Amino acid sequence: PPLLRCLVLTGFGGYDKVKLQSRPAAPPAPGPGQLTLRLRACGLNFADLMARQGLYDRLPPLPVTPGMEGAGVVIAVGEGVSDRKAGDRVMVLNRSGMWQEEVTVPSVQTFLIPEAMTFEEAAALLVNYITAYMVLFDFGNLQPGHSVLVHMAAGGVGMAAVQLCRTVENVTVFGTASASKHEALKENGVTHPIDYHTTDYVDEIKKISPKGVDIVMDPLGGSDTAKGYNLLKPMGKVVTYGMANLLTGPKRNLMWWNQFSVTALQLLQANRAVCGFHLGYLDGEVELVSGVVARLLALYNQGHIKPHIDSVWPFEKVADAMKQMQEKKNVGKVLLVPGP
Amino acid sequence: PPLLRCLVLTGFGGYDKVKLQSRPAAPPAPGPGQLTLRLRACGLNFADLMARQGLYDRLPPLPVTPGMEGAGVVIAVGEGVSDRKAGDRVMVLNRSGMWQEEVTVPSVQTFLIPEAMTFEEAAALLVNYITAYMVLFDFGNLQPGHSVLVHMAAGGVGMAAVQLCRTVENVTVFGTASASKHEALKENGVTHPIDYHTTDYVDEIKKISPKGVDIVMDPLGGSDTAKGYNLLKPMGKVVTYGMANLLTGPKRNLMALARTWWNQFSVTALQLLQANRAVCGFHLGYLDGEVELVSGVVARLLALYNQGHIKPHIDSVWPFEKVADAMKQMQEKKNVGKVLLVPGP
Repeated sequence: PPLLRCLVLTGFGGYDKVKLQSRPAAPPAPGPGQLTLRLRACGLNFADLMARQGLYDRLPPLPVTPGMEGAGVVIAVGEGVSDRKAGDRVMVLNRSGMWQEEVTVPSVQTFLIPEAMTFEEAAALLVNYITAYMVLFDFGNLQPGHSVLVHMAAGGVGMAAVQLCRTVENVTVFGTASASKHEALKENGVTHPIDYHTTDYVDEIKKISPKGVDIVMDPLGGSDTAKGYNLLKPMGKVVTYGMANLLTGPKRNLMWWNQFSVTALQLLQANRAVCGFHLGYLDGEVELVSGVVARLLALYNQGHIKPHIDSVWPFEKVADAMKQMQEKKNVGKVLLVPGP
Repeated sequence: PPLLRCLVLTGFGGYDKVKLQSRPAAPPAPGPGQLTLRLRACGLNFADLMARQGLYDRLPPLPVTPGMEGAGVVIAVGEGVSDRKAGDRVMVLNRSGMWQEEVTVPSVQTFLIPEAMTFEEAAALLVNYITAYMVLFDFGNLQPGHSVLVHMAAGGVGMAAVQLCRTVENVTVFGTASASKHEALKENGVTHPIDYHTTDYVDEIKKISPKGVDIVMDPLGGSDTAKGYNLLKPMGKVVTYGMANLLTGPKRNLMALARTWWNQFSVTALQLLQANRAVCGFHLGYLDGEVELVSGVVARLLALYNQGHIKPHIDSVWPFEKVADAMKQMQEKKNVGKVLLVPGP
């Protein structure tokens, strides 16, 4: 059968909203500035779960193919495209459409993969490590001697942040994950693993550092964000980049009053900083993202970062992939493949 | 009868509340770790104008001698102090007490003045340049190719920030001040001068850079803070370090419970997350006690000075008896650079 497979989001809601639909195998004809490519692997992000629940404000109208990060092979390029050609391995960063067999994207949103890196590391590199880099360095301005709190240090962005913190001299890493992963945390580079499930991490951090930490990374959101503000040392920065507490909390069917708010004078008198980052709402900045991608690839070629994979799932098991992240059962990156 | 002169803030209100008093010149006896020194010059900041109207929460109870930075000669060394000796030219950064002829301060809060540097430039260096360095780099994370909005670019902190931006390559600096000072801006390193009194600086910036700027420095506060938030590029940071919008009407006491919520910019976590901006707050007055941080910053600043990369510009120096004429000089925003104080007539 000369058909292509695609994952489509017909409605907003639970895991069942992602359906497998067919398409008429057609000859690739990307327009000017475009690029048709077949996908080898796809990444699963928390922004994907936010979009599936309807909380991505820049999502195209339904029905639409989900997926924001992919990795595959260029099959064709349109007129005016000289930086890319057929057969090149590329990492794609988009707003939607990455969870299918074949996709046509703007060539500006693709980046060539260096050799010796598999597609699995490539699909596990873009979103997580770009977010960790831009949170730690662009906003957090990570320096030697600093102290960092990394929430969900076992997750993809968490492990990425731990590895990136190991690149800076004398960085105290506070990692939060289940006790079953604590050992692995110390393997990943975490200095003090803390289990937020049994005890309150604020006191566990205050007993080791009474004044707090320099940087706080908050993919949790809600109440924890407030906590992250009060754990800040002078010149400290709390950077929120996710809503894990919303999708991992007791209400996995959302219906939060714990939204943190601050005034300008409160920050002026506390000498603290609040930051918001989300790669989905950032595209359009050519140099801003290209420099980060280049520095990440250079760090990779020096053997200093290596995306770890937790599990790979076919399209037919996309649900089993998403729940794998929803119940926080993943150690690494959850991937999708368009395989039978 | 040799006596020492002091400036004492006796009440909250107009310029008349800061009065010049005197005391007997007792022999200097600094305690352990202390240092007694006679001040040649003292720096006037906007925090002092806030304190005179009661807006400086960390100010000691009245009556108190205000002033955060001074520059003079060490006259007595307390016990345990070995890095300092008599005759040393030092600039000192404290929370209060610097508007007088003699001070006994912790030696760890003083720094040796370079020989090629005058006392006036020394008393004009610490507060403004420390604020500019920590705003642009610690919070703003200034990088080459960035764009910075420097409000009150003719002020002390503003000129310090412009000089500090000129050390990073290809930094476009937007400065807002009245036209009468625009010339002084362009030589200092401002790329696009803007008159906030005759033009709307937001759209004036957007005409040159439609996506905004990378860093915003807000000494104005209030509604302007909100504007600084809406001029931020992706990954942009707005750093508030003053409340110049409130410091009009120098004769009233500005303490109010409504200072906490009225015209106060507020933001939520999701609002910052959906955008790609950050909101920062800084105030050196609410920051003392951490000597290692500030000492590293001061060492870097003195290196930059000796390399000819920064130059403290002086607007005017005033005797103590004209402290009022000093304060209005900064309160009416007629100064280009630093307004200083000198003890003697």
